Amino acid sequence: GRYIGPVCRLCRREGVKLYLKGERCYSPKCAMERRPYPPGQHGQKRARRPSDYAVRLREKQKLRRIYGISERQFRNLFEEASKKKGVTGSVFLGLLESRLDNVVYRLGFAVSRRQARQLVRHGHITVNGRRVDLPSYRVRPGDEIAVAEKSRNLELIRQNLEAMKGRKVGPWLSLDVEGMKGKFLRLPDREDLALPVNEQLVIEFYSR
Amino acid sequence: DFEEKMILIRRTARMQAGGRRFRFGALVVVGDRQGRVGLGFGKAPEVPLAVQKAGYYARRNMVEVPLQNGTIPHEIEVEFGASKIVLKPAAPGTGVIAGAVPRAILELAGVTDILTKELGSRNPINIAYATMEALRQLRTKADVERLRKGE
Amino acid sequence: MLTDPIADMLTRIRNATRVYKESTDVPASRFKEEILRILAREGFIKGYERVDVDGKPYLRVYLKYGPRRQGPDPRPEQVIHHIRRISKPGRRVYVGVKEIPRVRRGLGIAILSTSKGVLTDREARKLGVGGELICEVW
Amino acid sequence: PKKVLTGVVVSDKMQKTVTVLVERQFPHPLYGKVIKRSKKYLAHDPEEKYKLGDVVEIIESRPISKRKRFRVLRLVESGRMDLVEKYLIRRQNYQSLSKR
Amino acid sequence: PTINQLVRKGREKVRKKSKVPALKGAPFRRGVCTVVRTVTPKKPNSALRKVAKVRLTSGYEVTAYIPGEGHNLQEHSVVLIRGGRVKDLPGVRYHIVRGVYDAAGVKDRKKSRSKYGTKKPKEAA
RNA sequence: AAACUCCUGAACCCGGGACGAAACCCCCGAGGAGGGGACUGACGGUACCGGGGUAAUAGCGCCGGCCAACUCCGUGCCAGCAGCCGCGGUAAUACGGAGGGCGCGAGCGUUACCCGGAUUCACUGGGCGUAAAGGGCGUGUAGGCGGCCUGGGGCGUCCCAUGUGAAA
RNA sequence: GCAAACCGGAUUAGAUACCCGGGUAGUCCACGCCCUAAACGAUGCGCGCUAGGUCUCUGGGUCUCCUGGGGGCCGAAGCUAACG
RNA sequence: AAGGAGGUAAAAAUGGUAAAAAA
Repeated sequence: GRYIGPVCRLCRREGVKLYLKGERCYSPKCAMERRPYPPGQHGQKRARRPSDYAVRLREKQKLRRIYGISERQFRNLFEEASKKKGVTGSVFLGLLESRLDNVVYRLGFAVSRRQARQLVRHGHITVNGRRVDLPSYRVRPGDEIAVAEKSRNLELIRQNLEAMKGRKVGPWLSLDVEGMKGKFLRLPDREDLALPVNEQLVIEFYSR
Repeated sequence: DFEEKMILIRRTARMQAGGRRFRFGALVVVGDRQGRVGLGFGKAPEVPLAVQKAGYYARRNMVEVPLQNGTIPHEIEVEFGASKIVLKPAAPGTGVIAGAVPRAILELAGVTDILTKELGSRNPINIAYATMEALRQLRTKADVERLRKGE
Repeated sequence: MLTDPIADMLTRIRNATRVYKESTDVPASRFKEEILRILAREGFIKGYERVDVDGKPYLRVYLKYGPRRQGPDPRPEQVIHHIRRISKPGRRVYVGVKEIPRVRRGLGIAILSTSKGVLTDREARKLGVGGELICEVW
Repeated sequence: PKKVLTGVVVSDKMQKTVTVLVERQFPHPLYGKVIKRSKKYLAHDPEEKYKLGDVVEIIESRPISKRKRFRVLRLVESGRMDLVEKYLIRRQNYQSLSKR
Repeated sequence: PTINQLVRKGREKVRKKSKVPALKGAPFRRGVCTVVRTVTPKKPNSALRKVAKVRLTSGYEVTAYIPGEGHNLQEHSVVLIRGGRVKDLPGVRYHIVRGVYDAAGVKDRKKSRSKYGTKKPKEAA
């Protein structure tokens, strides 16, 4: 269940931080800035030689950590990547982000991934019409994902609206500050929206 | 500017009335990310000697590869004694899917997507050599012309 | 005696490539004339001819030798990489529409004799048939 | 599609009944190479128009009798012997294998 | 094997001779038991290690160990014949369980609860 | 991380609330084709929709190499571990315990059982000088398998067209 | 003549053995029966193909040598994990 | 002879020392 707890303890575990807890985990510390490097007793002993496979494994962890999910469903949908054709890992990253929770995230609706899951699961976020629960709900090229009727009347909703402006959308996430909506479009990739994890490594490790 | 991946060291030794004097070898693969590669097996008393030296035997003994579209042209079977490296180029979405020796040598090369197996003796030394000749023996349409044009 | 002269041709040919020797002698037969015809025409050997040695019409096959490579000794790259007897006198390996080889994941060359003739790989493909898959070469 | 077989008539041994030595080719659904094997069916010859060796064509018939299926129709070639001959030799050599 | 020999002969299948005649897919078999003994692993060790001669519901004895360190079993327990040797006790296979119809682990096992008994180190205080 | 600060709202009440069913039947036209008329809910006041609203179960295995995860006590070939190599003979990163970390997450491990790895019955894919392995040599039955020209046959073989290979 | 077993002698801690002295089966010939082996090149046979140098058994050719069959050696390319 | 080598020669009165274990 999304680990739950010392979250940006992984902000340091992977090595380099991530937009995780939101405002703070991006403020003068994702718990980083102050002292970024893996926790634990051995916190800073003298970094050993990560076996090649383990660099790979740590990448897998890395990616699924930023994406905010257990690696079970993650496994299944990586298989779905193998099946649904395309240069596997690319259209994988795509059909990973196409998931509704972080669609809601980068659409600038939720400040952080966890917060996103809450909002979406409570049907605060509607999708092209009906208030879809399920944080795991892939959309399609054209669908307009909005919020709830009681959301224009909600608070940190307007926080998100006002404090976000001056920030451009993931070139397919066509929002609305005018009505609190958001169209879905084309499939993004490694470069449409980038992140600090080498995909090839991830896939090679995974399917072994 | 290449990249200096190692891939095992050897803690050799010989005996004598005088104890047992060890030694070290340094299997080392140096490849330029995308273009060429080179293998070097160090061989000195104390380890790092043999490691740096190995980097240099590798850097002297190079060889490049028809690294086109991220892969290799045709596919080959190479054998070294009882060690056989099995190589087939791969359409994208594959990876350097291979052992340790191979992914070492070929990521140092620049091989992005590669279907590869390895039959017979899996002895890392001979295996590494075998990979090096997999590179050494790669032909293309152009190469084909050289021979198959006619002189 | 010989249980299969065709193979013996392909093999003597090997020997020629491995010794570098202008041309080699071979038993003259019609089928192998078709074969070495394909060999010549499909970018490979240097030629075939209806020659003769002591009362026996034979064939002189000149082998193509590439540019003098260097390093330590030339060993000018060999036009004939390697050949194999696909459909051996044990395995009557029959090939057709979906049964066609590839060789060298792209190029390569295999030749299969059928009712519609001694077609090259892509040739057998281009006419859309099949038959015994005789020999492969790179 | 009444299946018909072309085979070497073996042994006139019975009246109105002949044995027929059929033999079929086959591949090898594992090893490629071709093979061959003999099968003895029941030729129905109500007037001994067939005899030693003469290849005839036999027919998938009404159940003529007890395993006695497979009538005849078109006789083919006579003066065969040689074939039936070799088969016979093999038979005697079957009686050349004893653990008693 | 030159193809034709292959056509006639062919080549022989695998066959497995079983490493556990607890048998009939028995990963828990009846362990009623008898005796206790001591043994001593090929060479460089020492201890006792039980007997579990079991009888299962099938038959025979065997040498089933225990999860080591402090027993409980006197002569019954219905130790569920488990499985897996070790370079000692010329057998060891078909292990005792620590749960079963006796044994029930070691009180104070703040770790291998999954096996060595213990419900849960419930501190309470 | 905590306590706290705010936000939400697992659970759970009040309300409303199903689709799952139009025929046979009745009449108009003949009981024919066509039109209207009428009975039919187990599931369950559940799914579901509206309002309201409480911070509310986290565990199992690993942490000597294989293999991502180390320091500290006790124990001192005793107690033990163990899939293989081995780990304990009074400084154990292996045993128990404890801090911390790896992994997994309403799951975690164990044994069992099959296929893989295993190209370790090798048809793609193997071997027999000395590693397992050439018959003590002959002989020759059957079988296997065959040089070079010509044409006929078209049996294997390739192709062409359909029947079929139900559904799943 | 020899030579297991067998005996005596020497030997040694002991000597049922190696060494000495004697000695029977056997080792020999006819017929039969056994049918094993390091029965070893530790390499099944038959065929075609791939540098030569060199010693020699042999058959042909007036012959410093060409040529077909052999038993040795060295080494092309190759092949083996290595010796080879 | 300078060598490697293929066949035929010479050459030892005696004995038991265990072993858990270190780099």
